[PDB]
Amino acid sequence: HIDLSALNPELVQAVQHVVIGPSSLIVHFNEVIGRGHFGCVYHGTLLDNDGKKIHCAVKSLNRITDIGEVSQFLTEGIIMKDFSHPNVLSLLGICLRSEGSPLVVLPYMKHGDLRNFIRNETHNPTVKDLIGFGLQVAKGMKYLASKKFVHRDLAARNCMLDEKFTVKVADFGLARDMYDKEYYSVAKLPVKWMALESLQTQKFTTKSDVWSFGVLLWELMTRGAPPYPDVNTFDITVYLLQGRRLLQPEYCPDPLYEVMLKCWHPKAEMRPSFSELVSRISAIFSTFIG
Ligand SMILES: CS(=O)(=O)Cc1cccc(Nc2nccc(Oc3ccc(NC(=O)C4(C(=O)Nc5ccc(F)cc5)CC4)cc3F)n2)c1
Repeated sequence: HIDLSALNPELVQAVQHVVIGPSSLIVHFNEVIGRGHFGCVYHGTLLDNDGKKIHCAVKSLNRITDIGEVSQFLTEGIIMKDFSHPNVLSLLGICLRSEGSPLVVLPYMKHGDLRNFIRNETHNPTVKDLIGFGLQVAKGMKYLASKKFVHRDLAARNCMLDEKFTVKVADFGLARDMYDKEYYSVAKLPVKWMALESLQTQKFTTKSDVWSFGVLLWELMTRGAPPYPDVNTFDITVYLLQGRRLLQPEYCPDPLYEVMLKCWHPKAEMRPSFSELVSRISAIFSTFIG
């Protein structure tokens, strides 16, 4: 029971271009992927016009009483419609119902988020595999940067992994508190992934995404260790300003660590572009047999 008339008409227009009729979507309410303060995600089945069943994730708000929340929720989904790249999560559509929250419907990602995948001891990715995941993230980010899209929360916890081990850059947005909320510090900011200038100004750019990408590479090379295990409540800005960076992981190749240090250049202007990152990491990846 949202009132579409109260929303920005341009937003409603965009939503209608990706509408899923409620009868085409079955939400498995008993099968919850996650729950947070603002939202929740369920398994779902989407029927296409030919009757083919598609396994999907279905994201919902917990409340629909605040127009800002409803508008932001729909806007987050609509933003994704503008993305078409193998390493960027795509939108299946948005289901508007006569009762309750609109539903944002995403393709199902078998292996969940990249951080949970690499931390899972039942999986055994090689150093080459892990570098490959990093390369895929860089390609997704190269695409997004070309669209002048600034991510603001790039981290392994926000990237998804499908059944073919394709990494999809994503962002849980309003449902980000479902998992790993403790990495957010009071604005809720992912301080251990943020560039020095962003810690100081709370402004983000593609060059600050590059810093976060460096941290993501470190996550990959440590199979999902928390960054800066030396610091919990100690101010990360002060820590960095003492002249410190994350240490080189034991199995991180020297040139990949050099890439990380470049991503953390004190001058944003001097950090490599995602184009440069894709080129450099492709070369490093290519040196591994397995
Ligand atoms: C992640 S986990 O390991 O902790 C839990 C788990 C375990 C096993 C399987 C899964 N499968 C799964 N498949 C598809 C989606 C999904 O959850 C979502 C993953 C991402 C989102 N994304 C979004 O809501 C948005 C988004 O991703 N935007 C966005 C922003 C920038 C981009 F570059 C791309 C997309 C619109 C805000 C929404 C979701 F419901 N979850 C999930």
